Amino acid sequence: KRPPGFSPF
Repeated sequence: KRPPGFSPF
């Protein structure tokens, strides 16, 4: 769902 390169947590 979230975009590419999303940070952890």
